[PDB]
Parts: sequence; C-alpha cells; structure tokens
Amino acid sequence: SFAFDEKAREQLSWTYPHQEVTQIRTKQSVSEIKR
Amino acid sequence: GAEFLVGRSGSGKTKLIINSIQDELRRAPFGKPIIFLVPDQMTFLMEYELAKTPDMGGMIRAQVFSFSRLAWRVLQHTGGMSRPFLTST
Amino acid sequence: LHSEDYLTLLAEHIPLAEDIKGAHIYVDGFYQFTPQEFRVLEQLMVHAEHITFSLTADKPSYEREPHELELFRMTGKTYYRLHQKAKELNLDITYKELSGTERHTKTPELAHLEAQYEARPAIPYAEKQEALTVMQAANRRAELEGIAREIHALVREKGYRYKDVAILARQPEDYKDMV
Amino acid sequence: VHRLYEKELLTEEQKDAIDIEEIVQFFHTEIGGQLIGAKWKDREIPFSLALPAKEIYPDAHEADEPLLVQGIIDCLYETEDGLYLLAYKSDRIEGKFQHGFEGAAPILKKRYETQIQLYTKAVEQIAKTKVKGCALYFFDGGHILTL
Ligand SMILES: Nc1ncnc2c1ncn2[C@@H]1O[C@H](COP(=O)(O)OP(=O)(O)NP(=O)(O)O)[C@@H](O)[C@H]1O
Ligand SMILES: [Mg+2]
Repeated sequence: SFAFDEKAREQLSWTYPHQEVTQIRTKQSVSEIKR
Repeated sequence: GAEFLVGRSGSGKTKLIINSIQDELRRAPFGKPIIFLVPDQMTFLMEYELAKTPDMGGMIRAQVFSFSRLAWRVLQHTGGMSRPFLTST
Repeated sequence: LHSEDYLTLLAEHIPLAEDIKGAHIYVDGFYQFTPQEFRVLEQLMVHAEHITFSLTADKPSYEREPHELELFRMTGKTYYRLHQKAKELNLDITYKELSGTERHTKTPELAHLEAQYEARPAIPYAEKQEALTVMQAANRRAELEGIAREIHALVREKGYRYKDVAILARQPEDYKDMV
Repeated sequence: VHRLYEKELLTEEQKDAIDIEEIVQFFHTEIGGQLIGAKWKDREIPFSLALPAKEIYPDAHEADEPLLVQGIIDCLYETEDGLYLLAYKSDRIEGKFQHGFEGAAPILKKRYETQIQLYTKAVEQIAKTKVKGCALYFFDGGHILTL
C-alpha cells in the first residue's frame, strides 16, 4: 500500500483513445481508396 | 480593388479569410474562381481547414495555391510547359 | 527552363489567362515577397477583380518603411511596398485592422506575452502561472524525454490530442534524430 | 492543335501523336451534342472533399478528423433539365475484348465505379446539387458508357 499505487496502475494500463487514427494518412488518392 | 487586412499575431486574420471563402462557397459553389495564395509549406493546412465545413465539407470553386502551383495551372492554360526544367543539381 | 522562371513566365501570362480576370485572391502566411513574386502580385492587382493581403503587423505606415529595430520590420516593409504599388496602379483600397486578440482570449499569460513582447520597459505580470513554463534541461536528450512526459500528461489528463501539440526548434538538425 | 503546339501547351512530340478523327467524333454523339448545346459548362474542375474516416476505415470516429480526398473533374455541363458529369478515358477497348465494348461495358463500369461515386459525392456535397447523369467517353470505338 503505497500512495501512488492507484495512479501508477491507471497510467500503465492507459491507452490513447484515438490511437487507431494516429497512423491514418489524411490526404488520400481517389485511386488509392480503390486500392 | 485591394484590401489590406492587418493585425498582430493572434488577430484572427487567417480564420477571417477561411470564413470569408467558406461563406462565398455557400453563396455560389460555381462562382468566379477564388484563389488562396499561401507559402508552399502552408498549402495543405488551409486545404484541410477549408474542407472542414459541416455545411459543405469540401471546396470546388476555391483552391489553395502556392506561387509555384499557381504558375503550374495558369501556365497549363496559357502554355509554355513544353520545355523541360532543371533541378538545382 | 530554369526552375526559377516559373514565376516570371507566370507574371507575363496572367494578363493572357481569362480565369484570372474575375477571380478573388487572398494572400496570407507570407512575411515578405521576392521581387519576382511581387511582379506576380501586382499583375494580380491589375487583372483580378479583388485581392486581399493579410499581414502580421501593428499599425504599419504606408508613408515610410519601419525602423530597423521595429518588431514588425519585414511585414511593415512589405505593407509599405504593397500599398505603394496599389496606389501606383490607382486601386481602390480598403484597410481593415484587427485590434482585438482572438487567439488568447482563453489564456491571459500568453496575451500578456504577445502584447508586452516588444515593450520597453516591460510591465511585469502579477497573476498566477499556469500556461507559460520555462524549462531547463540537463541536456538535449533530457529535454526531449521531458517534453515527451509533458505531452503524455497533456493528452492523458488535460484532454489535449497529439495534433494540438507542436515542437519548434531554431536548429532542428540538433534534435530530429533524437526526436 | 497548332495553335496549341505554338503556345507549347502540348509538346510537338505529343502533337505528332493524336488521332484527330477520334477527337472530333465525340462531338457528333448525342451526349456531346448536349454539351455543346448547354446552358452552362466548365472543364478541368479540381476539387477537395472531406470524408469521415469511418467510411474509408472501420473503427474511426466522428471526433476523429475527416480525410481529405482531392480530384479533377474532366467536364461538367448544365442543360435545362439538370447538371451532368463527363469524363474521358484513353482506355483500350476494341483491341482486346470478346464481346468488344459489350464485354468491356460491365467491366469498364467496374473499373471507374468507385471513382465516379466519389466525384459525384463531391459535387453533391460541395455544390449541394444532385447530378442527374454521368458519362464516360472512350476514345477507342467512340463508345459512351452511361452510369
Ligand atoms: N473569432 C475567434 N474567436 C476565438 N478564437 C479564434 C477566433 N478566430 C480565430 N481564433 C483562433 O485564433 C488562433 C489563431 O487564428 P489566426 O487566424 O491564425 O490569427 P492570425 O491573425 O492569423 N495570427 P498569425 O497567423 O500568427 O499572424 C487559432 O487557434 C484560431 O482557432
Ligand atoms: Mg495567420
């Protein structure tokens, strides 16, 4: 039972909400969408 | 006619222009051409921002141009693109 | 065709192109223009219907160029030249100045910094510190990892997204590989 | 074309290789006839379109920004009835299909269906005017596929 046990637990299991869209290119080609 | 929009950094000039163009896209989607002239490392940003309207969600009448890209389009229309060009090397 | 002959060739074909004739043109983000770009600009001033020049400056004067020690030296000079040529070609000119600050309406410290940047002597800031932080690092590695932790805090706790953050350097080569 | 060659819009190398008959033929067709006899008309129309990420990628979210998809529309014309889209393809048809164009027609429609749907989505969204019909003119055989 240390003071920061809870917070540390919270941080180490944390995952970015919008993780999935961090690699998705913004600009896309009409030809590429078909691809 | 000319319009000098001037203000310190944080004045809201760019958003004012973005919104101006957006409203003008609303009024007439097929109206006379609207040219957004920005530095080459700023062309995409504005393109994105203009595209972010719930109203229209894109642009057609209004394009974002660099000096170079503008040169490309006007020259595609007027001519003189035939000659090859040389990289700095 | 030399790669720098595009802007020249553009300037002498603008009167020839019809699409330009009815166009509205907005220019922004620029601090200054090369003469070769200026020729294009004035040609647009002639054959386009309307054109707006957005410049970052504080009450620039079209009568004389700024003093060299002025904060808005570049933009001021640009304004002077642009206005000069506009009057030269007898354009009907409309001026709009944005007195208010819209960017830092939410945060006081940065508005104070923006407003009191150039000011001599500078007036101190008496309120609490929250949004302006000066940080000292043991090295560049520590600087980067530090900023990494701050960014992680900013996205975990302060509801910022990664896209809201920006890291600037004067000499990026000092940092990029390590970033 | 030598107005174009002179103004260097096309290199003389490009000029030398052009079927003049193939170009003229489109204008004889009824859709091309509609184009010439049009209330309004515009060509080489560039566009940018925002599309929610979810459409292109599953698991994406509305807060998550739209993707930007850009393109160039070959032709757009407005008759008294409505607004129509026009595209040209230097595709090869007559040379290699068993049913010729009729073998090509289902396949060609497939080849550009996604593209056309994106183009139409663009004009539909940005100008907020539905487009009545879309036409694909193929230089090879002078065929026009309606979509
Ligand atoms: N009316 C407004 N109210 C509040 N914030 C605004 C408003 N208009 C713009 N902003 C925000 O202000 C910030 C900067 O706006 P911007 O249009 O770049 O001003 P600016 O005059 O161009 N500053 P700068 O480009 O540095 O010279 C952005 O974060 C905008 O979202
Ligand atoms: Mg700006």
